[PDB]
Amino acid sequence: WTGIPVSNLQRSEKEKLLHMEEYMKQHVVGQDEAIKAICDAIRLSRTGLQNRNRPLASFLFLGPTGCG
Amino acid sequence: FIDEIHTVLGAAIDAANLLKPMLARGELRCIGATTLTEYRQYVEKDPAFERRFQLVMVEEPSV
Amino acid sequence: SSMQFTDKATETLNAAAKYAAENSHVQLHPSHVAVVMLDEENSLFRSILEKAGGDVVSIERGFKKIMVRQPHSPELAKLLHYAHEHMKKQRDLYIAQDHLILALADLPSMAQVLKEGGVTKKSL
Amino acid sequence: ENAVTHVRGAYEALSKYCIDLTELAASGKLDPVIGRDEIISRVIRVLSRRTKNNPCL
Amino acid sequence: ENAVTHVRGAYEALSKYCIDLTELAASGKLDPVIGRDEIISRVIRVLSRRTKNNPCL
Amino acid sequence: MEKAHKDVSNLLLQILDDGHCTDSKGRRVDFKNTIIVMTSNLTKNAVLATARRHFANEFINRIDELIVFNRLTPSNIRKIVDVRLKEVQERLDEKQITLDVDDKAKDLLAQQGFDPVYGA
Ligand SMILES: Nc1ncnc2c1ncn2[C@@H]1O[C@H](COP(=O)(O)OP(=O)(O)O)[C@@H](O)[C@H]1O
Repeated sequence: WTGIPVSNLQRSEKEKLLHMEEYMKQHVVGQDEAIKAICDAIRLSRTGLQNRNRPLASFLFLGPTGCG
Repeated sequence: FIDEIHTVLGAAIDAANLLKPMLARGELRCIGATTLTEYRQYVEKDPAFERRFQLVMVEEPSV
Repeated sequence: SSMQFTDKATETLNAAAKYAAENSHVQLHPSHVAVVMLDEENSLFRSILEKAGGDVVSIERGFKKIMVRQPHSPELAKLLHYAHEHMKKQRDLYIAQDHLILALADLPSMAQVLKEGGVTKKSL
Repeated sequence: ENAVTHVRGAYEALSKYCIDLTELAASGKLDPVIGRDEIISRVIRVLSRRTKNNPCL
Repeated sequence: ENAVTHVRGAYEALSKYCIDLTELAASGKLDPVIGRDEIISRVIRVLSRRTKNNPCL
Repeated sequence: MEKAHKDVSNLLLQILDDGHCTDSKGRRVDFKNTIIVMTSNLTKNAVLATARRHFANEFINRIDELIVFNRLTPSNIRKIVDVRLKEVQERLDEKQITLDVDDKAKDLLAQQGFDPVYGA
């Protein structure tokens, strides 16, 4: 009905967050210190280290545009 | 091409707040055209406007 | 459809409804419009027939016979449809009195009077 | 039939509120400019920079 | 019979919406004016003109 | 997220605390599974200090990570124009069409289409 293959849904939850920082660096090359900081707030709120009353992650993209 | 830019930058009303992120990030560029007398009282008096607008002098024909 | 009227057009349709009260009528038939315009001295409908070469006496007799055979009429809704087409033909925006006159030559039950009086559709 | 009668009898806001200057030049309705060769070539160089990329006449 | 009714329902709009001032002056029911000989006669000398024939007090 | 007043700024603050907003019809949509990302434009130490003075005091500190994108490194621009042209090659592999680009055309598509303060 949608289009995403089945192989992208049968992956384990504990294995997708480990290789998440390596998949985003395939197309976006240049921000090696910004992509790593993205998984720092997602992997912390899913392991019980963050209060459940707060959402997933809160980001604020600043600086010049055109980077990605 | 913005004819007489001193009106849109703070006369109609002040519309320079919505055009600052566009001119800085390069999303929407514009070409200014005003008088040297009005260019000092609206561009040189603001540090944020001088760093983005470059002084372009127009030569006057003679004979 | 946007069928706007002018100041002069409203003075004719409103007077045609009250004109049928004296002639003993209970409906607004489109044939009563041409009768009111012919009863006014120096009107717009009379000046048009003089330039196109038409006898105003024979035309008045044609619309008078239709009124006798009569007992808002549904025929009035069809007359306003053909009159709106003449508004866009003359490169105009409003609907004056001459626009309602040109619609009389489009109806099959109203174009017979114009033929016997000497009114050509191409010349009108 | 009544729908097309009431109506008759991207680039939408740019053609109604603004005037496209390239349309008059591509149709021969714009007057040419001869003598400003030292200014047109400078405006192009300003737009291809980082600091002060907005020319002001 | 249907024609004499609409006629009934001189002048009609002048006797149902306006008060004739000359009617009260002819029957003596209007107070005279003493002292305005230079103002009342001035209005007469204005209505007999070609331009600006509408005096405003 | 900078071209607004203080009406929408105070409404988004309760989402980062309670986790749900008050709907006008009478619902409590839990925002526990909805990530909140923003985009603005207010070396990297002096950039984040500007946005802290524009918004409220009790809002810029509750942000998880203040990721500030720096300038584009010139050594990484060449690696960007190479992975984008691969998508065009994928649409021509079914028709047996080999799209080859020399080393001269790759330099023009990098120093012109990319700029630190101009945008892609
Ligand atoms: N690594 C990249 N390769 C190719 N194109 C890119 C890359 N990074 C960014 N872009 C392009 O730059 C553009 C940036 O758009 P952006 O300014 O984010 O739009 P908006 O201001 O509406 O969010 C995107 O449309 C994207 O196509």
